[PDB]
Amino acid sequence: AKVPQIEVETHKVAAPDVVVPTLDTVRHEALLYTWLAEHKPLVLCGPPGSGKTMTLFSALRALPDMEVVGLNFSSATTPELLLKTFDHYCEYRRTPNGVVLAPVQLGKWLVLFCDEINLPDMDKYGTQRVISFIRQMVEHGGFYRTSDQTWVKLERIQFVGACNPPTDPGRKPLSHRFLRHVPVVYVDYPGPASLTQIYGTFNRAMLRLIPSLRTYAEPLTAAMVEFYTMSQERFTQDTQPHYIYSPREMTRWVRGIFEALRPLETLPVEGLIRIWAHEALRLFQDRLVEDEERRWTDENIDTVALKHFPNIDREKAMSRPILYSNWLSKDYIPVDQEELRDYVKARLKVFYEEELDVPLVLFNEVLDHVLRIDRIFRQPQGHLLLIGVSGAGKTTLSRFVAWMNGLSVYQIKVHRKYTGEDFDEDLRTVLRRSGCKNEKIAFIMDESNVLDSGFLERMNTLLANGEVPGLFEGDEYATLMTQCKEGAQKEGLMLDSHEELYKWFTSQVIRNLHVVFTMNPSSEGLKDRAATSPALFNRCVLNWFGDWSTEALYQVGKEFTSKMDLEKPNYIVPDYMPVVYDKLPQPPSHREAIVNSCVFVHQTLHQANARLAKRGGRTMAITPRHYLDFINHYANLFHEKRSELEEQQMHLNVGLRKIKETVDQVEELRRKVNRSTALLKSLSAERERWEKTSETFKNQMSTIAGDCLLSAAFIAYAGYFDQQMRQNLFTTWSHHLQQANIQFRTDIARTEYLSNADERLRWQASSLPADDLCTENAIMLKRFNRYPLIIDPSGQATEFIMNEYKDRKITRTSFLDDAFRKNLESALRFGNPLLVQDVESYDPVLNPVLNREVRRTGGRVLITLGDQDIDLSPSFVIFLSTRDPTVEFPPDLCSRVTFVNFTVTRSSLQSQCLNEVLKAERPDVDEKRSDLLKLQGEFQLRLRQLEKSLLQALNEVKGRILDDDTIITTLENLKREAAEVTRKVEETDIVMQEVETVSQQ
Amino acid sequence: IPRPPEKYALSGHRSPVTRVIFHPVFSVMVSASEDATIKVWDYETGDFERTLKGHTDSVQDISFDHSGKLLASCSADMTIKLWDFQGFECIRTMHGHDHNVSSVAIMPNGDHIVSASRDKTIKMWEVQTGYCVKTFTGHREWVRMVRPNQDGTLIASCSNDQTVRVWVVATKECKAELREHEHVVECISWAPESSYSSISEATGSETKKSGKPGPFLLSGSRDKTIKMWDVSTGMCLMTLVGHDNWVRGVLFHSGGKFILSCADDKTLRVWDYKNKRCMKTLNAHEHFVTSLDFHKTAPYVVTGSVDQTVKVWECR
Amino acid sequence: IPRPPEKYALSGHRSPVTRVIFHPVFSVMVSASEDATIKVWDYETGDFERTLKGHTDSVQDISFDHSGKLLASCSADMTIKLWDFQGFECIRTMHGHDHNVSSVAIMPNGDHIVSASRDKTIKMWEVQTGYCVKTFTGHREWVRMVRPNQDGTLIASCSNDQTVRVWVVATKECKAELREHEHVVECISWAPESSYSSISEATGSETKKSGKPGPFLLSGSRDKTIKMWDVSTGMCLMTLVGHDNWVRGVLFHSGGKFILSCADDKTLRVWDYKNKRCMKTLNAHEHFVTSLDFHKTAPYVVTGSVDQTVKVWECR
Ligand SMILES: Nc1ncnc2c1ncn2[C@@H]1O[C@H](COP(=O)(O)OP(=O)(O)O)[C@@H](O)[C@H]1O
Ligand SMILES: Nc1ncnc2c1ncn2[C@@H]1O[C@H](COP(=O)(O)OP(=O)(O)O)[C@@H](O)[C@H]1O
Repeated sequence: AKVPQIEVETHKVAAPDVVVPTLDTVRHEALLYTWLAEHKPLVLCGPPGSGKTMTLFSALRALPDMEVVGLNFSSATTPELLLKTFDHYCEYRRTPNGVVLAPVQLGKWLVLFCDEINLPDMDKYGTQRVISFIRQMVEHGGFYRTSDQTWVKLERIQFVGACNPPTDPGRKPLSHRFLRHVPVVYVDYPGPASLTQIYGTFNRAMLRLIPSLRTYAEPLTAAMVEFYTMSQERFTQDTQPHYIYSPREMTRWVRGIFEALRPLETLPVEGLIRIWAHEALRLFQDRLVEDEERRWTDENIDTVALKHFPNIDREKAMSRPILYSNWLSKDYIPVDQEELRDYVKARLKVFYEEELDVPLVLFNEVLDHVLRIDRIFRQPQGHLLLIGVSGAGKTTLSRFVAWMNGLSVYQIKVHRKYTGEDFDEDLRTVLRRSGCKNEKIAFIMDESNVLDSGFLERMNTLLANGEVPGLFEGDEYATLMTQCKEGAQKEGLMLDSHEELYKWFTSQVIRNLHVVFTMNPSSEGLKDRAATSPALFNRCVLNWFGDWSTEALYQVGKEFTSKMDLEKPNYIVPDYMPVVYDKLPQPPSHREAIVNSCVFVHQTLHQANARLAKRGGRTMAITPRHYLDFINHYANLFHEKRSELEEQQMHLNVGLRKIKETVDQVEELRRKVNRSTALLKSLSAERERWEKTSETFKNQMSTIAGDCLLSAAFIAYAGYFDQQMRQNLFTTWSHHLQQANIQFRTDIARTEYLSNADERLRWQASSLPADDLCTENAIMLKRFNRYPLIIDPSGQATEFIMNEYKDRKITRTSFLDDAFRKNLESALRFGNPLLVQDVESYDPVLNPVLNREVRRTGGRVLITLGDQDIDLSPSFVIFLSTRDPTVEFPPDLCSRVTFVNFTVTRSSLQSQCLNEVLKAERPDVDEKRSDLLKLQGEFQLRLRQLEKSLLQALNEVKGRILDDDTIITTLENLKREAAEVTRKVEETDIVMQEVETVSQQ
Repeated sequence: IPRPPEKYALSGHRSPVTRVIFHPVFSVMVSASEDATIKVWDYETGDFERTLKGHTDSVQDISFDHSGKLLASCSADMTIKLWDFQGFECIRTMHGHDHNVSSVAIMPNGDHIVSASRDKTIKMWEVQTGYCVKTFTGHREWVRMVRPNQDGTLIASCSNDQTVRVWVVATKECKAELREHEHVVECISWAPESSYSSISEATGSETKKSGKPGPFLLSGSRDKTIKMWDVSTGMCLMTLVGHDNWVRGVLFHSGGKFILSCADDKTLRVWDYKNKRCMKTLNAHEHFVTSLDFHKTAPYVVTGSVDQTVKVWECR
Repeated sequence: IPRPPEKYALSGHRSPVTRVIFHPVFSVMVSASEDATIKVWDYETGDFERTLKGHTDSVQDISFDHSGKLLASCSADMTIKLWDFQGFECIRTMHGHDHNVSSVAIMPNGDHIVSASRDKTIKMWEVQTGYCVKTFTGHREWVRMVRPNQDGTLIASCSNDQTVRVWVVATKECKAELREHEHVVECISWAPESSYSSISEATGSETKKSGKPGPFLLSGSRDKTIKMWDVSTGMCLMTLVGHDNWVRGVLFHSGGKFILSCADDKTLRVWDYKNKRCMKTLNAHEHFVTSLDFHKTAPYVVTGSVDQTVKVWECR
């Protein structure tokens, strides 16, 4: 009856200050007006997004002497929040014939809008402190201030709360002794017809921009409502806490469609359907966690679009990569995937020179995410919440898009001492930069950068209100007031009053401050984080990055191994191939099988982690940074092994050619001779194996792909596991590679292939146990991309590293030591190795240097530690270590460093026991054992030296045997190696057997 | 006004081109690239003439003096070299900037150089010796470009702080702080005196007591818009929109009738400001267009690019 | 035309230099030698750039493409290596093609390559995959040099059988078998169109119905004679004599007005073929000269030699 069918203006559609008069709205608004005019505190209980806040403001704007103050309740709030709110706005604490509290603005009441009032946690014995405070200051009409223990009576103050049903998880019922003074009104979700009419008016207002889609106003609305209803009856909150779909989603839907239609002049129905589907994907396809729900959403979006528009060109409207951007063009328009990829590649090349010289691969997912984040940064108050595994690129993508949008990215520098006061000062800094001296800011927070719940509540109020009350107190208030006055004069606004300048500052902060919260997808942490801060789930759009899909892993693998010579024309495709990549071509080439096996290995790590978790102890999380390290190791190892084999073959071939020339010489002299024939026979004794090696060169080159793959996978992934799990992982990888007919030289130990005996001698002499696991761990310490972390119960690896880098003046330092910074700085400016212990108390200032956040300055790489920026020396290497095998590290450090586990093996323990018992029981035999082992190592070193020097000299000579030096060198070399073989064979026959027999008992 | 038929496509650089300029007298054109090579071509015949090595890292900007005998270049190695163009030799080198120098220009008086760098300051050097004499400070971020006015009594510098500051050379005082762009300002350019009166006609700006309309200035940014400011009043006379990407270079037509500009949209755009008559578009390069220049007398235009190819267009 | 004073004599190779070529666009001089390394030089300032040691045995011939982004090299290791000049690394190493591969070439289409070896055949490979599809046979002995025509429809091969064959790429037939040299033919070269008309009055060749003078070819041999051949007719147009030893390389000046030759006589000779006016001879090297090249635009020539020194000369 009293619900006019108003027609909204073609602009300001779905604006914050507009509502289509419906039956429920006019009834509830009248009831709220009745209760508020009586100054009776009240409460609105309904599901989030029902329309409680808008109805309250509609009722309030009718009252002209009634001004509202917002308040957001978390689950960690105390009456101190209300006390600060009253101190900030109700300055008058006057006490004429009794203490009374009143606002400055005389003749005006005050409504303290407390939202989510039932979140505040109830302590033991079931009591809510702020609820009890409200019951006291309502029923008794006042409170007791703690300053003087005097009764303060409220004047021109009233309370309205907004809450949710008790059955809603995270919610707790209020006490009946409190519900007496506050009437409750239940606001439900607008019904199907109600939504149809409410948003139908919005759609008809919006489509008036294009006077050719007017006839499409009534179908479009219905379609949206249809789809919306499905999302309510399919993605319930019973599955994950963030699956709440409210009319707010339909509001931001209409707003997005309208904004995508504002600058554009003419557009067919196909474009409208495409924009509608893109918006529905940006509102219903992002918060989803798993791919099944995503496929369901895509199927039903296309289905409802086809149902509500029977005469449509499906392909033109519904293409698969539904992308939109305002980078390629000046107007928000669709963009093809390939042009966007090329453009973002070029822009990222520029970005590298700007910041973060760390390279990035651009696969399909990256493009989608950067488009979403750009959308959110373009909004006035755009708060984003990225949930994905650490290292997936959330922070770097956010910084990239923020740089694209001109935002000055500002992140807090969390440390061990970091406390509430430090974070308050950081908030003061960012707010002072944003409000006064206006400049856009991409304030990036991480789920680990929050230490105290005070940080969470401060971020909650900053996000929701747009301004934290009481942060600038005393002198800070006056200084901010002065700065805001200067900024207003610069902008042109003439403001003098305190509240006018404060409101201007709050508006500026809302407009020019975007918060990006990056969090890890931890189960049962989503609900807890929602309870402790509802703003993240109300005032922040949620983007579920998740973990890189097999498709994404395949793309990055191919992109980085686009330089490797993986082509094998004779690669026989097996009868059965284990398909891991969803879109793997069924007749794949060699490269498309190598990358498939790479993604299979990365998927194998997840199964191994699950198996360890089910029966065993702690498991370290697998991140995309591990895959990046695996691919970098694979590429580097391929280049190194290929170069070594090619150089070896070159030297062998040139030496054999010189030997053939020598044969020509001796034969043409025979057709001074005895020495020639003697050297011919002695050299042919080696020529036989030289020809064997030259023949097998092709075989070795054939199997260089699988071997490098297995070695890289071992030295990049199985750095944390024990011997049994390492062997099982390697066996599974080998079985899969054999299934894919990938060539790899079997019967060759990984430790021998990765490391030659030359450096193994130095390691063993450098106090390293002579066993497989310790050799592999040393290999991992040698070839590393992210700086290592040593997890050793015993301290052996510590002195191993100390001796290995002793020649470089390696310095010993610990996190706990106060001079840790200075020493660190010294290393950063001097390029001397640094070993850091006590990693449990990790200092996050190391986060940039671990990620190599260097900046090229025309030849000098520059790194920022904390807030001070220092040049970096290329000789700088840093190591991390601890003595606690069972200890938990902060999540931010989990993906930033390689892990090497120095466990003990049954074989190593047996060897140590045997060596000690032979040292004690039979000291003479132990002395023999030690002197023969060292002597054998010296013989092997000499064997490698003389053998290599022979080839080097043979290559160097460009003449013939007539040279006087060559003959004497070759004769002395052959004599020396024969004599060395004599000692080797005799010591391995007559003295090693006796030692073994003695040790056998 | 240049038209779609390019006259020559000169390609020799192994790295993206950054700046291209015309020698004020001789019929010779110069292009600086990111391979530290100042390659010198001939635009009349489309022929390579001779390269100029000497810098260690990418050259960001180059400029000639009033007589053209000297060529000052600034590189990413924090070095500003000076070149005896008659002899093709580096007669002097200047250091002092904390990070890379991304701009350079010679005073029209011919007795000083100005440079802008990522160290958030602008330095001024003397030609006779090479010693820094003045240091303009006040920018809060990377300063991208500095370009003095015609008589040399003022300079203008744009920076990543999304502001354009007009400085007084005589006393280092910040005469104006024009800040209305929504992104990083990439390029600026002064208004030649011949266009002064025409400016007053296009924007309707009113004249002051002295009769001088007040020096005008252009600012291109990554906000895809080209704003035009009046220095004497510090207000945005007009804005020009239409680019599909970040504006990289912007300049006035010698006749004071068109505004030429190049952006990363791979297009050279000729815009009209008096009557908004022409909005000509040229698919200049297959990749980003980094800089452009218009010959003062001869009817030619040159544009650099990231595709490592310089192009010469004829004006008809 | 190249004159007495060598501009630079770059000496970095450890083995006799085999072949030297120019990069199509960048100012880069590439050399291949017997030490299984491919060296990169800057012929503008005589500077060293990079050495590529990927090959196993001595490198015989190298070749760029039209765009200068890929470089195909051949060596006595029975492999053909595809070097991505952009990344200076191997993107493909095609195997097979038995025995010492003598020459490799990229056809102007830029998608396929040809290779000639000791195995009495010439194989064509795809750049995309590297799989052998066509394998020309018919030569009775070692095939030394192979170079396609400028449109990619024909190839030419010289061999130690003292016969030079012109093959059609499309259908594998021997279009011509010109067998007239007195000794083994070492080098062959096609003619640019800019000199075809010149050939018309040089040898008195008559035109056919189509009006084209006909495709032309050249062959230098150990017989100290250089033959110029008409592919259309298979006749010996003209023979040029005067070299004191085996001719190793022969090519046309970019102007289509002189013929350049490098031979085992340790001298490079510039002859005139239209009027026989010029017979200039310069003492190129103290030892054998293995290959010669002329820059398409720059007035620079480069000569490789057994003495492991690469000499660059200017043209005036
Ligand atoms: N009848 C309606 N008219 C206009 N907007 C409505 C209507 N019903 C719901 N909405 C929208 O629903 C959302 C409700 O937000 P809000 O009132 O803050 O939520 P809550 O119910 O949690 O307090 C807003 O986006 C609002 O525009
Ligand atoms: N798509 C990617 N391609 C290449 N490197 C990437 C990619 N995503 C992230 N990285 C690397 O990960 C590191 C950045 O991690 P960061 O984004 O801070 O982690 P988080 O995902 O926890 O926010 C850098 O080493 C960066 O190069």
